[PDB]
Amino acid sequence: MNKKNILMYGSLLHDIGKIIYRSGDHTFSRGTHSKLGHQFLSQFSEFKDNEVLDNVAYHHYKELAKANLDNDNTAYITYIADNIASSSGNYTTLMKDMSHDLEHKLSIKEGTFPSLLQWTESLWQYVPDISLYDHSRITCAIASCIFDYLNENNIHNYKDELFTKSFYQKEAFLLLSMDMSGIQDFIYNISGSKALKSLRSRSFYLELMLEVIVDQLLERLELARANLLYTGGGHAYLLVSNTDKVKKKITQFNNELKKWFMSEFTTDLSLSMAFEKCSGDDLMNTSGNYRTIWRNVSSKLSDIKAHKYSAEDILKLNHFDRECKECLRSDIDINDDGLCSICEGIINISNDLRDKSFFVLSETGKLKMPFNKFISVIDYEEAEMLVRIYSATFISGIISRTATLSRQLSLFFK
Amino acid sequence: GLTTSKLRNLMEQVNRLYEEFIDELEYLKIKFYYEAGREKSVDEFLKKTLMFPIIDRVI
Amino acid sequence: MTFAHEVVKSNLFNGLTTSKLRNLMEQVNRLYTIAFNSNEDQLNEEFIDELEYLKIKFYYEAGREKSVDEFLKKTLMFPIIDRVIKKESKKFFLDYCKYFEALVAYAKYY
Amino acid sequence: AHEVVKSNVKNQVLFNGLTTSKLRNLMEQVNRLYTIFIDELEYLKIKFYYEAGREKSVDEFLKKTLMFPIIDRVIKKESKKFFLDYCKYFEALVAYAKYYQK
Amino acid sequence: TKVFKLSFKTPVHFGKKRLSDGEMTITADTLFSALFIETLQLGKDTDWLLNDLIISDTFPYENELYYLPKPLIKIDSNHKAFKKLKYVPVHHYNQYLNGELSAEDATDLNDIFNIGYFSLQTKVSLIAQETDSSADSEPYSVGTFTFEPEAGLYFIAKGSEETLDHLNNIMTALQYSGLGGKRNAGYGQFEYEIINNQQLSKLLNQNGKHSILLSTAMAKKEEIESALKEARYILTKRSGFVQSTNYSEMLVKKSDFYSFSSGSVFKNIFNGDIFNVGHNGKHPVYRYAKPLWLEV
Amino acid sequence: YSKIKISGTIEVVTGLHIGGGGSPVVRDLQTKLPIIPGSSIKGKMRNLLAKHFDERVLRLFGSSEKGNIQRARLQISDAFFSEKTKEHFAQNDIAYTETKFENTINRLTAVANPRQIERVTRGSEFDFVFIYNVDEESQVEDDFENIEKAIHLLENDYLGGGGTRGNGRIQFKDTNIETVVGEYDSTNLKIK
Amino acid sequence: YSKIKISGTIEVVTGLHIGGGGDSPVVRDLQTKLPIIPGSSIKGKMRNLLAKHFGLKMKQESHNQDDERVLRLFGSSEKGNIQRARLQISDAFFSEKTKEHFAQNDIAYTETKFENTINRLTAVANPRQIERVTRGSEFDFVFIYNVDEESQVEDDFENIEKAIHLLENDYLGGGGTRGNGRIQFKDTNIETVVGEYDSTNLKIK
Amino acid sequence: YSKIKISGTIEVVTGLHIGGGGDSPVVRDLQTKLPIIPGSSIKGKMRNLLAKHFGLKMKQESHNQDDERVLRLFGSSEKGNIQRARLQISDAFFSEKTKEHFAQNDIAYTETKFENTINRLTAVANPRQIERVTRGSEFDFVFIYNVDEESQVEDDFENIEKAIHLLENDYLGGGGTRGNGRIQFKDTNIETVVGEYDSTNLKIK
Amino acid sequence: YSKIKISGTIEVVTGLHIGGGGDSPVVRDLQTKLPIIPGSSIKGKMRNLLAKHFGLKMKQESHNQDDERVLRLFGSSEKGNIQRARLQISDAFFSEKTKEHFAQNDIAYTETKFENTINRLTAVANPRQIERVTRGSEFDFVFIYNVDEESQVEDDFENIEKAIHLLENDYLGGGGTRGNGRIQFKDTNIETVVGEYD
RNA sequence: ACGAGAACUAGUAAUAAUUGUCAUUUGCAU
RNA sequence: AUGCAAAUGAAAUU
Repeated sequence: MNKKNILMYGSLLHDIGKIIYRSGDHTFSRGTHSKLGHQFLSQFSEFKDNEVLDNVAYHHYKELAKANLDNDNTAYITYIADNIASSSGNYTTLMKDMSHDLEHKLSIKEGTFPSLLQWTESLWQYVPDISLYDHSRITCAIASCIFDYLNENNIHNYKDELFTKSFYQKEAFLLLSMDMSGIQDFIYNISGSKALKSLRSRSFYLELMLEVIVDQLLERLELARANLLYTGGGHAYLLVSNTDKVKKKITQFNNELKKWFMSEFTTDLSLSMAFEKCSGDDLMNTSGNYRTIWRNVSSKLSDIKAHKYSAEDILKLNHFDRECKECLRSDIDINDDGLCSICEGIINISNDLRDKSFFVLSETGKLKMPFNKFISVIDYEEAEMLVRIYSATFISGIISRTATLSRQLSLFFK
Repeated sequence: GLTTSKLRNLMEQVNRLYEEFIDELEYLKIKFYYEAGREKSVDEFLKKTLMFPIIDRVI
Repeated sequence: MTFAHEVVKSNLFNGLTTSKLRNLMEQVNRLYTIAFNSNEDQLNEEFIDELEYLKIKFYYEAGREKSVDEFLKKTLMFPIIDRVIKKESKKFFLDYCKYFEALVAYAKYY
Repeated sequence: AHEVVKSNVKNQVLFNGLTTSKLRNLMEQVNRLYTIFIDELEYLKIKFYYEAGREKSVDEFLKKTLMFPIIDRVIKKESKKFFLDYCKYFEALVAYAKYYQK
Repeated sequence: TKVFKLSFKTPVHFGKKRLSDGEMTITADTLFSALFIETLQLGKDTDWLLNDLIISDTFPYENELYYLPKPLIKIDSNHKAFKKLKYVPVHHYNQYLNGELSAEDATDLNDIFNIGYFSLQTKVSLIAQETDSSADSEPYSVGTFTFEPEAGLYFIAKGSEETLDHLNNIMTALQYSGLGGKRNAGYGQFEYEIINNQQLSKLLNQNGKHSILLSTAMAKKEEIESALKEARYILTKRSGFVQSTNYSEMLVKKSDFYSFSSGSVFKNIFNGDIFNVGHNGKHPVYRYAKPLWLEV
Repeated sequence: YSKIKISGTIEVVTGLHIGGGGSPVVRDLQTKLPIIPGSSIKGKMRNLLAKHFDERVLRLFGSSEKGNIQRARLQISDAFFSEKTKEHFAQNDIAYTETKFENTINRLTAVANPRQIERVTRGSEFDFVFIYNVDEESQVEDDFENIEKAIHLLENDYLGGGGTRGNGRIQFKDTNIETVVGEYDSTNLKIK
Repeated sequence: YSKIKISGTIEVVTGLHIGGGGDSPVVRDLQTKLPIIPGSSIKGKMRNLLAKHFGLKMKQESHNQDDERVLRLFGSSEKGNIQRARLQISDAFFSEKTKEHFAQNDIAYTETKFENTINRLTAVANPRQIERVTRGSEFDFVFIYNVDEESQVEDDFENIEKAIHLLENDYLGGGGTRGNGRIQFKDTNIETVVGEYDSTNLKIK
Repeated sequence: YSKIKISGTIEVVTGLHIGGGGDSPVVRDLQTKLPIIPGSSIKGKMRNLLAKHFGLKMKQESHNQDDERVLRLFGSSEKGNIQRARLQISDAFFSEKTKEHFAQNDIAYTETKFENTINRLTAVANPRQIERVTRGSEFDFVFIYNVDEESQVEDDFENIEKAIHLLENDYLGGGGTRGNGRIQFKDTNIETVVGEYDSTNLKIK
Repeated sequence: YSKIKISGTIEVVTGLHIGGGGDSPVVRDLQTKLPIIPGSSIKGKMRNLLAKHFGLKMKQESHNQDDERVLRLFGSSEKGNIQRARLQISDAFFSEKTKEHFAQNDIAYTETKFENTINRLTAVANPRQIERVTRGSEFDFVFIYNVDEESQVEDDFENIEKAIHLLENDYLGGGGTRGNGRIQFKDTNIETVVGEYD
């Protein structure tokens, strides 16, 4: 297993033992939750990995004090990540349900960490103003950033490197944010007789464009869904590594995205991304500088949308049939019934919306996606046969707690 | 012991009317006095409700 | 206005009573509906003769009794009748009927 | 009608003291004929001559009224309506005569 | 350097993308093209008013207050009420430009921003087979604007005196044709008056380091690279058809054009140009990009 | 290239019902007073003149959707209440609009259903203005001949809805022809 | 394209109570305060009477679907086979000649018939006051005919003639079998106001 | 579809006094000021007469619910039934002949007849004055008949002559118990104004 | 339901003064200028005589409620109960033989009676006039009896016989106390016109 | 050389249907 | 010639 995947699988279950400790009927090690969780997780063939068990059992200062682990052992990172992140029978029922899902639904593979995240999210969403689910996700995201930063900076002796405040003070974290331009005019450019059908499909079309963009981005960076903090409308936020490689790759992906978007509409939708450094000390609400850095990245994003097109871009833009009845745009090339190819695909996806629930990203599909892909519609049996499946308060507030507030708002509105 | 039945002519005349108009109002007061003289209950109704002064006031 | 009230309330007329006008009232009332039946305002000569006989009866009744004589003299009935005959307009006759009726209703009130 | 009686008021005497009591028979005569014949009008004339012979004042009353030519013309007309008009005239004369008395 | 004041007294439709859309202020593309079409209708000589006239976009007015489009400047403080604000009155123009405008003052200014109302009028179309036989009617909706009795739009123009006198002649001729969307349908007639407001002229005659573009402009090929050194600008895709070029109106359409808006700020002035967006046409179709600057 | 301005006043013989609102009637949203929109004028005029027979319509009113482009040579705008009718009604205390209660009769059941419809009060005056932009010197007479018949036809027709059932008749008074831009004489054309 | 105008006057025989207002009043203008005869009432009374003239079946009764020819004169254009109207029935107004006549002779324009509505057993005799336009009043009316088909004019006129005739032996308004609202037609006039079609061979009794 | 007209003359045997307008007036028109007899009371009286001639129950008397054939003849259309009356009744107007006769013989059209009422155990009389039409007067009347069914005329017409008979030995108007309102019918005429039906064997006594 | 007519003649014996036109005239028909006797008079006299003939309580006099037999026979419908008169009384007119006999014999139809008055303690004679209807003349009348119950018909007819008797024994019109009003009945006729019931 | 351009808020249908100004009460005491 | 100048009730159902 790639040590990043070991980090992921350990951190996402780093503080699981609490659910056993408060269970009361499953309290094998009533001394500590760490040893108890280690013992419970030591029962399963799929999760029979040893380093994940070490991670889970070794997330606290006293526990790490005598474990005699190697200088390069992932659990220490989990330590800092945990530090960075900051009736009984029901719990027994949760133990039974989790054992069932672990024996029958969970399996260990390179791409199965999303499965662990999805099931844990299904299960712990209201298990404590902080749920355990948010805690595990944020711990995992922070560990991801930390591990990438230390491996990139040629640092391996983390036990001597960390096991502290100066590392807290190092700007090893990066805030990147994305912004979609033309929500309103692209969503409200309908004049045909299929107003409801077109409208409902265009809204989901834009939403899925955003989701596929974020998925492609996270995949390319080898990063996981834990590091995503909020997506919606057009605003979406990621916490990524503050490394030169990361910044370069961000640049390149941004360039390619802009090239495509110029290739598609040229005005109607455009994406702007902006990134700014921060240190781990700022995420702990040390001096409220967290709101400051957020407002700063907001200001940066607001002030990069001014100069959007360089000289050559516009120079081409000026030097190069009629308007679709349904889609108020002329540039796109119309066909039978005066309807364009993409908007006709919109009509098709609208017709397929009501009866089908799964959407599959593939090479041929029906609708055109950013990175030379397409989106089509399938059924759960068809999905299995194929086996990506898609099924002041912000600022001022009162990372984990604003993240969970955003998640609550999103879940309420969704 | 007043009855609306004893008011009929007066009501009728009102419905009829509802410088010659000044003479019509004078005839109204004439018939008003006549009705008050005919029946004592009508006399009390007209006198105590200030019918004559308001009739003069309108005229 | 109440010109009828002025004379009635002032005087009753040396013993005047309502039945002492019956035929006179009767005669007037007769002419009333007669005056109603005509269409044009111009008074026909037969109606003129009716007016004249009404004047004659007025004088005879005034001579018969002193109290009625005092009423008719004090209410100026004879000059009014003469002017009415002179003018020969129906509307003035209807107004005369209204005035005489006001006199009668008042005199019955007291 | 009124004119003859009011203008015959001489100094006061009316046709030298004419009184309605002396017209009684004449009054009665007209009254009967009012309810209702040429010979009847002739006898009315005869009674007019009779009552004018009874008193000189009555004879003057009938002469100053031009009664006799009026009655002759009534008889000549033979119209009952003119008879009724003459009845109205005689009634007016009697009334005004009553009015202008002692 | 005179300015013209326009009163409408009739509903007028401006249009952005569809007949149901309504706009209150139009850009110098529509106005200048109106000037061009009325000049051609007059049969005048066009060179004089083509490469010698300077025209700005149209801006709304009230009883006695005048308005300019917002400057896209970087103010360092809410970031919301300013966004909710679209126009700036002349009285506090420099106050905003020197930041002497407060949040409550902006709120008040937005409050006094009632300068007319928008409407959608429904209609039917019985030129269809309802003329012939059984066929349902084809309703549509149109957008119109109605101004309060003391409102309208005003221009700013500058140039030589002969050009300006010709401009006055063109303005008289145009006052009886239209200036909007569905003009021939009963929308968009107006009467003009020429007024010289001292304060507006004084604002026009300042001197500074920045520049505020009051028209629709687009730099030529060879200077833009020097024009865009430090800027804040907004693009607006200008598309649409043309009048009296080729056979089919549906077949004829101006090539898409991209241009700077009327709130942009620049360091290095550029003189613009009238750019042809014509192709497969019997005459060139000109789009206006020549800047009228406010230097403060 | 000159401009002819054609103005006048028009009377409401029988109640009128444009009523895009319905069943209410078209108005202005602040003055709360009726208008008669110029599109409706145009539609009725187009219908009548076309039913009269084409090239004269297309030139007069403009189509430019049939493979050729012609610009409309006539502009019609809205009309409004005159001051004269306004003061006349205000002094005499007459409301501007009438409300008629109607009924619909079912057969074989003979039950009655009510209706409630607004109409213009009869006799009112509207002031109107048309503009004719002369682009062709040797045709305007014929064009004005057409416009003559236009009002003449509309003279014996109705405006708005329910016209056959007995409302919408209008009248035209006080027509004058004036030139205000250009140097073309306007003293020989006539509109009734 | 010719339009034909018919002008004439309607004379009240006996009291008329159209009465769209509801003291059981009659419709009145707000400019002159005079009796009026609404066109929708005249048009629909003629329409119903001419429909019930010919065949009017129960299925025909159900949907207000009627004879093709009366449908031609009055227009239906409801479902499928559209037929746009052909007769615009204009109104009648209280004439000024009778206005002068009555003003001279001092006659009001409206009478108030006082009646009774007795029942059985209880026999509640409720007094009533119905307002009516006094007889002798005259109204002026105009009708408009569009010639959608030349050769069909005569029969069209023929048909409306029958309508005139039938209405002359019938009533308008309410309380019809109780006596109210009999009318007569007088002093007709037919003229093709617009167009080139001669209207000499026409007559309307 | 046809309309059968019944024309004739009402001769008033003794006094007649409607007095809807009320010393105590009669109902009179305004254009000529001559007395008239409305259709309304005529209809109500004949209807109650023919109802009593046939069945009339207490539950029937409760809410004017009557026998079926009388309902067909006079129309109810209340109990969810389609029943429009087939009989239209006119008002009756003072005729030309009678007015001429009273002109050429100098007889007024109206008498004011005085009545007395004697209170019990008081022997004090209260006088009244009632305006009534002088005898010998005649009015004209016209009746209108609707043929809703071809097999339903004569029997209803039989009833109608029966109804007429019930009127001829009864009173139309007020106070008939005291001897006024006796009427008679003369000069009946039966014509079909509109249609293709025969009115030759049809008679009403 | 049925109708039975009653036809007959009333003969005047004394003076007859009805004077509805009231120096003191008699009612006259304007189509004939002859006096008549109102149906109201016959009905009112009859009703009074029969009410006196039956129970006449002081309270019933105050409330004008009539005896149930009289109330049914002539109708009251005044106490809130529906009560339609079963009997109809009309006016009455001169007979042809009456007029012929009077015209042939040169005998007038009205008699002028002077009424001389003597005042107590004063003896002042002021003559009065009154007109009377000539005795020996006969009038023809008509009553109508409508059948609503087939059994009580005989009771009503017997009560009508009592009516005729009492009216013959009393006075009709004015001047009753001083000797005007004595009339008699002759030639009573019963002949049903409508119905099968006789 | 103006998101332009052609575009009657139409067309069918009414206050309809049943209901009695009637029920009693003397032109008459002196 | 003399008393008499009125008396009492009463919108419905679609």
